[PDB]
Amino acid sequence: KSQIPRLSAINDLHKIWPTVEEHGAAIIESFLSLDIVRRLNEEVDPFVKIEPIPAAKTKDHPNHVLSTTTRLVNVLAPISKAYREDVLNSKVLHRICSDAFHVYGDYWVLMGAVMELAPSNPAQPLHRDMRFSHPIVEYLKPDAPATSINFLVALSPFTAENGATHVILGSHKWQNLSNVSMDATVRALMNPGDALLITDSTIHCGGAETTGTETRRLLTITMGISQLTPLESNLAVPRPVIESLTPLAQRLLGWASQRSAAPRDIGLLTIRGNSIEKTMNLKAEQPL
Amino acid sequence: KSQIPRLSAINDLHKIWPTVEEHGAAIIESFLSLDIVRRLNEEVDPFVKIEPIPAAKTKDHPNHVLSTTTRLVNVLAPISKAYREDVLNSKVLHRICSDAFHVYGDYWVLMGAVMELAPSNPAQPLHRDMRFSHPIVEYLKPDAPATSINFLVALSPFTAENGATHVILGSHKWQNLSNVSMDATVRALMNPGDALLITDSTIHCGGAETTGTETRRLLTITMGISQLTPLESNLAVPRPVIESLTPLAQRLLGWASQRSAAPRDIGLLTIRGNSIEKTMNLKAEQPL
Ligand SMILES: CN1C(=O)c2ccccc2NC(=O)[C@@H]1Cc1ccccc1
Ligand SMILES: CN1C(=O)c2ccccc2NC(=O)[C@@H]1Cc1ccccc1
Ligand SMILES: O=C(O)CCC(=O)C(=O)O
Ligand SMILES: O=C(O)CCC(=O)C(=O)O
Ligand code: NI
Ligand code: NI
Repeated sequence: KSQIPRLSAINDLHKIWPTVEEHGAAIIESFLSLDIVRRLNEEVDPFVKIEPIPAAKTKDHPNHVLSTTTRLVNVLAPISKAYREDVLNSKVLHRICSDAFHVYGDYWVLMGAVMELAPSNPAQPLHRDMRFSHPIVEYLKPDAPATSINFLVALSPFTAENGATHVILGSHKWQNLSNVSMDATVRALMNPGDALLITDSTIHCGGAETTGTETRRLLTITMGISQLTPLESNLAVPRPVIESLTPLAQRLLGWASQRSAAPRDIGLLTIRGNSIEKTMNLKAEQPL
Repeated sequence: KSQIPRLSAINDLHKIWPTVEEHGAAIIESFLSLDIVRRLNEEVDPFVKIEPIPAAKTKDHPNHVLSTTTRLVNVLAPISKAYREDVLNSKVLHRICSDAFHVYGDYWVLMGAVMELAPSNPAQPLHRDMRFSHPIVEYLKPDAPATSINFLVALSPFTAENGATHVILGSHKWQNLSNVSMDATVRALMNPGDALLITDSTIHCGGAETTGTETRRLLTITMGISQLTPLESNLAVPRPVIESLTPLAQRLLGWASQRSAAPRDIGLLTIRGNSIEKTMNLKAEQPL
């Protein structure tokens, strides 16, 4: 059966979104450089090691869906310099997102998370994202343009044996989900820095870790229209960190007003006709 | 033709949402007491007088849709004690909203605004709300439960001659909008404190001010599911003001995490499995 289309981030930039819209998935080879992956991993390392189980009883908002052998750490801007600078300002990410969301308007990060799966982590059930946070998305018309997309960036090797992601190609256009079976999937085999890009309608799942030794890690970046509420908050991020970012990165983290694509757009998160950034006199690119 | 159903806030509380869902509109008599209206008006008075035209060239996010004889002031929590305490904690408002949005989950304020229309303000064109800020809503299925509702609270008398709101009853279920005509409307005649409640699909418009002397004022409260981004931001509201509010009011203004109605909800605006309010140790009901 047909494999997931593979595209260069360097040469095939304009082909990436059209490919995903047609097939429901694409692999962006070298989405992040090996340098950025190294720094990213180094910076988040301790935070994933201290992370408790998804549904730990200490948590206000426990995640009862993810397996107990999953560690997910979000709100990465205060943790990681590589994330807040390099990936939040990724030229490739921003071309794809503007390609994807131009019908709606501004987009932002719904969640940037590092996921690490312990050895022998079981396969996830096949699913579409967004159904445990945004019930609204299920009420969208079948042909409505995708309101969110997910970059699953490999931070270690994705192999068949260590639980590389499964996708069902074309499943983003499925209405009837009775064809849903692991029999219909193909794998996202990836080197560190490659990204699997899917939509909120692409049926997919984490793979079974079968070696019993390897630890698979990924950076999942759910980008979505600014009209939908993020899964994570950057409200508690220190102001010196926010003010070190570019204006674009600030907007992505909810530290700016937003705009819809409506011809006479009246805006989102505004303050009596003025933006957040003006009202709070928020500075940008102030180094730490 | 059939007039807008009128309901008591005291006796008919459970009938209000069912009435709106059937007819697209209802008048809630004495939604706010005359005392609350007085305090509200007194507190916002100067802020509406200093408010420039909707599309003033000083503005970052000008509103090019509203007439030049309209003054709209939003982000009312820092301006008005009556708003932040009395209306944000309105028992009637919260019963109606939980009735309306239970399929989706938590709801919050998309915009709380005082609108004041100058004498001889023209009638607005018939419209549905949300189309200049949330293009996503037009892509919802026809029978999807309303994702936002609008309380248009009279802060002065609404009469036929001074531009009382027009609605088309049943128009919230319309797909074909060729029957749209001022011929099909009825008026929301209201005393101060009464509220016209409509959905995001109800076709309506501000009326023509024909006396040339009267100034009509209203408080419009767009309540919507927490999965949709507010039109206004409370990010710049002083922390002592936020900490004076109830936990419920804090959530309504985006100063708390939110929950969807999904059985294993994973939450909105969370921080590594914990809420905003915990992470920032946000206090509540600390008087000023
Ligand atoms: C539940 N869930 C997450 O927690 C998650 C994690 C990372 C990025 C996106 C994301 N969004 C989701 O909707 C998923 C869906 C899911 C996960 C496992 C098993 C079944 C369904
Ligand atoms: C544009 N517009 C607002 O500005 C507005 C004002 C108050 C509360 C809600 C609200 N939302 C809206 O979508 C309206 C829609 C509109 C207004 C006038 C003429 C045509 C359409
Ligand atoms: O583990 C993976 O590769 C996919 C994870 C995923 O799809 C999810 O958690 O939503
Ligand atoms: O003026 C009114 O009564 C209605 C105003 C309105 O519908 C709007 O501005 O969206
Ligand atoms: Ni997933
Ligand atoms: Ni309106």
